[PDB]
Amino acid sequence: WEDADFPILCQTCLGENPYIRMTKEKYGKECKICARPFTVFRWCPGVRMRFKKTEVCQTCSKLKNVCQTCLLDLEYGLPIQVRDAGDMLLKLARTTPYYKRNRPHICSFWVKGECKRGEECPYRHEKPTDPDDPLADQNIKDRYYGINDPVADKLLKRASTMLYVGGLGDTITETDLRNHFYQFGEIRTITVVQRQQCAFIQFATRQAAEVAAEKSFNKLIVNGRRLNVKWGRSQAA
Amino acid sequence: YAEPAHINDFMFEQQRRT
Amino acid sequence: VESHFDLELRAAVMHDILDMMPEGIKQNKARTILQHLSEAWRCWKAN
Amino acid sequence: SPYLFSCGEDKQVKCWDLEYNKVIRHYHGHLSAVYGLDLHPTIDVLVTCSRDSTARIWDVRTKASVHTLSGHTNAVATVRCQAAEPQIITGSHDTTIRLWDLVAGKTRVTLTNHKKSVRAVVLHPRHYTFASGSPDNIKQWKFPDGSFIQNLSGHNAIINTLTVNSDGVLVSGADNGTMHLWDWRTGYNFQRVHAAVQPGSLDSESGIFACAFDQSESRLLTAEADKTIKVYREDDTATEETH
Amino acid sequence: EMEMKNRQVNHARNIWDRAITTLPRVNQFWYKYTYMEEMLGNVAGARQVFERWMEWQPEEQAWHSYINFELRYKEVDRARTIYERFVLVHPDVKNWIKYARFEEKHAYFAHARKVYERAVEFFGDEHMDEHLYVAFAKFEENQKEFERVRVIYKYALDRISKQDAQELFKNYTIFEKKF
Amino acid sequence: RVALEKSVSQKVAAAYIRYTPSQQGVAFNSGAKQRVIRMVEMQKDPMEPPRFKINKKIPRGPPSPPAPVMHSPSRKMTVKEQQE
RNA sequence: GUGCUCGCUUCGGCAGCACAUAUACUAAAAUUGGAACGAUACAGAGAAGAUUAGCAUCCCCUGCGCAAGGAUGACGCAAAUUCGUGAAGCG
RNA sequence: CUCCGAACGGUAAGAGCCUAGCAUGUAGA
Repeated sequence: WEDADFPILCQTCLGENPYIRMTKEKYGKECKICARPFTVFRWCPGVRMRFKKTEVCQTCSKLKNVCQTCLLDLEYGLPIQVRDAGDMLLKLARTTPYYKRNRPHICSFWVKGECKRGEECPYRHEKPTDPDDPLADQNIKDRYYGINDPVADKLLKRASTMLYVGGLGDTITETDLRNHFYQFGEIRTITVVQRQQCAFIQFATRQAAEVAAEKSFNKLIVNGRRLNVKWGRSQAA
Repeated sequence: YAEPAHINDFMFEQQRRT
Repeated sequence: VESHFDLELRAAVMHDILDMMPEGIKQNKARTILQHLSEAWRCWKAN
Repeated sequence: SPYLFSCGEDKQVKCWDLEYNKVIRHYHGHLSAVYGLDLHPTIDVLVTCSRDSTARIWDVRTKASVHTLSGHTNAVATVRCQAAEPQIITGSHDTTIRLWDLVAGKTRVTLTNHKKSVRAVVLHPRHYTFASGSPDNIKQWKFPDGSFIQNLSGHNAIINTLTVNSDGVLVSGADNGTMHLWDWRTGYNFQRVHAAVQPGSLDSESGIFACAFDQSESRLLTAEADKTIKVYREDDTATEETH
Repeated sequence: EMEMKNRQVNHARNIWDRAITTLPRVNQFWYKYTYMEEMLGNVAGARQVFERWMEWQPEEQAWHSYINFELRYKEVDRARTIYERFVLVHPDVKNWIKYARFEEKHAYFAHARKVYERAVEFFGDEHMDEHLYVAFAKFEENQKEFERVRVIYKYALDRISKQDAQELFKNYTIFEKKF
Repeated sequence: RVALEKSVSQKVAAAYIRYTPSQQGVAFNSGAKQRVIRMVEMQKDPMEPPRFKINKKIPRGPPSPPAPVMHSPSRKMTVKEQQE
């Protein structure tokens, strides 16, 4: 009921290898979250990887903006709950996507105690990360819908828990920085130093500059550059 | 953006192994 | 049974009365002309 | 092939062969009655127009539905095929024409004519830019993507079948008994004669519902609604100039 | 009308363009778009919509409305350039006598001579539809007597069996005598 | 004829690749500009039952190109022909 | 791994070269949770009926079915007079 | 004298309680 040509895959789900080998299967395995026949193709993401496959069908994933086998995203890399309830996502995402997803899951013969395959276990010989946290407990359908994620609340509270600015060069100038501070409020004493390519700004009672501390934790992206920010003295040292 | 190809089998697999 | 004859004969009169009859902008209702036709069928049935 | 094909209001397309004079295929699959059927000029397939919502393309010697061309909103009255002329050409009774592609199955291009229900389509006997037939304002078309070449004469009667020969003569049969002949190069009315009724027929009951020329293109044969098949021949006259 | 009654003009124009592209044979939607363009400014989009309506093979009532809208906008060259394809589509007697409309504005002598040569070289070399000769005689009587006696008496090769009309022979004689 | 033969084969059976990841791949797994991968077909053994007996696979959308007819304009014949 | 370099050159080692080029639903599955017209028991087609036939214009089950048999869901929509409004076009 | 038949058209109608042979093999952190 649903054939295609190429999978809508991730960039990490494909693998850390520029040449992989897919294997199309016309009408296999019955899509996880809509129960429809679709075109399953698996591959090997890299050496000693997990032989990843394709779960969520073409219309299933294309409609809801999500990858066919991890349900995170093609545009960002966040879950489908964070990218719906929550912008903040751009500083919340990551480049260089960890290949801790494409690895074999835990050898249950080892967990019981007698993994007979010895060193030849094509599974993975670590200990099972304890059951108690709800990141032992997520499923597919609750993940794929926005309703009830164990991950998305735990990453959504990373989004609200947690001055020497430099990296000026030839893009940042003094008037652009003081007008980007002018929307926050008024100055008391500002300066720009060019031997270290840095700027010093203050505020009446911080606060407004406090959300600048929310704005500039490797996050204030003006003039196409990730600016460098660490703390000032505030101690007359 | 996907498209077909008619690429060298031997060198494809060789670079993969490498 | 005989029902296909009836359905065919009514629909062909429908197609013809769609195409011709009005000849411009008339089409006097619909059921009315079919009713006059049905009464005619009974009239020829009347021997 | 050495066989004939028949279809009608019995919702069955029978391929009556000539080697044994019996039903050899007895194909089925139409949801309602069938209007017409015709075979391709080179391919061994047949396109059948049904009445429910679409036409059917049936493959010979397989009895399987190849492709369903559902592009009309009413019954498909006439359907014409060709080797490379217009591939698939189906005339619909929903006051619109549609010519689909036999490979893809979807509709390719639709017509810019025929407010009256069009029920007469026929192939050309020379080159391209063939014409169609309808009850009011019959026009012409073109094989490459369609183009309104010219309109017909003042034939306001409900036409049922149009037949043209390779000599350039075109004749359209109406349901009122009057058969109006025209030309292919100009389009002038040549005879526009009316057919007489039979002895058992009524006063106004004859209607030309089918017309096809012979293989020699010299003797014409028209089928009327008065239960009589008339054979028309030529006339060796010379004082018949058109004004 | 519901979109034009509100303050939305972009969605109203987008609905009008879709109605004009879907219904090309309709004339009420084109008249409503022309009224909305006359209620709006004099931008080139109204002229483009008028050209798109005229390119869809309209009737003479739309061509006359477009000519009136061009004449009511102080257009001389644009009205004369758009009048070339109007006589080539409908060669009526009312359209041939209205093709020489430049004489009624600036008296357009070279244009009137070209229109007279085009009217004499058009269809009707044997009958002239009994309407071009009276208009040519009126245009010669309003102007000087250059070719007023020639086209009325020596141009009788395009007459129909009586060289004049029944009630227009003595009237033409009195118009040629007392002028 | 080739299209009809393919359609008849489908009715009888019924009744490498180079894709550039130009979506999010910029620095994560650096070096993927063409992503040369091979896509083969799985050899299905001819001793197997069908996957199901019924399904509800939505193939496509029913929205077609509803363009205008552009045949002619609409009018009326006569006042007396309307009553006739 | 096999063979060959009048390889270094003894018969040990080392070097060069040729040939030989990508298995695998890899886990002893880790997990994970449903239904019988069963027996028993009580009871037992209720101790009846004014419409008169009917037949067509959305699914699951039994069945080898292009045999068959099972279970199911419509009225208001109005063809055409008089008057006012907007626009095109004419004298 | 030696030509042998099979199924459907057939077991009701349910009330409260009680017990069973199976089936999928997942993305997640």
